[PDB]
Amino acid sequence: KRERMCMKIENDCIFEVKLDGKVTGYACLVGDKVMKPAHVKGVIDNPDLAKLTYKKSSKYDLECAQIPVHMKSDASKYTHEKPEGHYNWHHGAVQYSGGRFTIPTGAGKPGDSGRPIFDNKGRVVAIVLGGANEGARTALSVVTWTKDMVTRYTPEGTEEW
Amino acid sequence: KRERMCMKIENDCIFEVKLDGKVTGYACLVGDKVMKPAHVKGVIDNPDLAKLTYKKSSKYDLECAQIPVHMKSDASKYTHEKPEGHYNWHHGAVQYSGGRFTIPTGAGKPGDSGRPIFDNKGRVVAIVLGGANEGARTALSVVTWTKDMVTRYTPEGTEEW
Repeated sequence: KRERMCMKIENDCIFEVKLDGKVTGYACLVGDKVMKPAHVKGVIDNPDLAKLTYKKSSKYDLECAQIPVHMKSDASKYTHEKPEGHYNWHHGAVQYSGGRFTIPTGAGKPGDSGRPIFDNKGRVVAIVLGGANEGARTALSVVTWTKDMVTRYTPEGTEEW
Repeated sequence: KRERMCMKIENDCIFEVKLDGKVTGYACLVGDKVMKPAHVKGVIDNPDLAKLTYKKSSKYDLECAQIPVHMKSDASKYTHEKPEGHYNWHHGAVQYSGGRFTIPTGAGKPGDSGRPIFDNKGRVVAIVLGGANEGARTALSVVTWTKDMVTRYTPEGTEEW
């Protein structure tokens, strides 16, 4: 269940985007709210949440919604405490050292931005914004908080997916 | 399996300095930057790395340069930790106690400065600059940091190699 339980719990959470022959936006409902990278535009699949308005922050490019109760149980427990250990996601494990993320080059691809990541215990940690082809291990660009204050952590030269 | 994995670790990291029949300075890819003993003249072996400009220090006699965006795949973890024990270097183990890097007599020679002294666990600790023999032992002179504020230590009679 190191990743099978992850596959089961990630189901029904990530919502796809299909507007004109392209699938880019991946939105995850977590902590009574939801977010998506606003620098890339997407369309909400289900009409129930689509008609509801969303927040828009220019310098954080994330949205928000007031999700009702009939899908209230479609989120994680969102802990906030980060040792230096493997975390794993949909494509390969996660390497965390020196307060930073690194995934070897070619494991992912542009357009995969929006996939949330979460620990071995099943607790959500961050959502990837993009990365740049650095050597043999592409860095990441995610959001991390200490009980509050979501922050952007983008190394030098990162390129958005 | 005591030092071979380390020997693999610092492969492709140390560069060369040689202009006409002399090989002294050894640049180490530590902390997303390069440096070499300022007490000797340093000509960069790889033309790619020599395009950037470097900084100069008076007593710390070390340089710096923001690394390009495709050589972080060969970076150590360089975590600050100073216990007493054996850490090993390019030629044999190293004995450290009482804030003094010390080597058995005879294990040094001129033109070997710039060797990254690294811990037994695989993290680089410091860079070799110079030293001299004192009785049955030879002292060293390196740069260490307590998570910040790199410092310097120098015994009397020291000779830079």
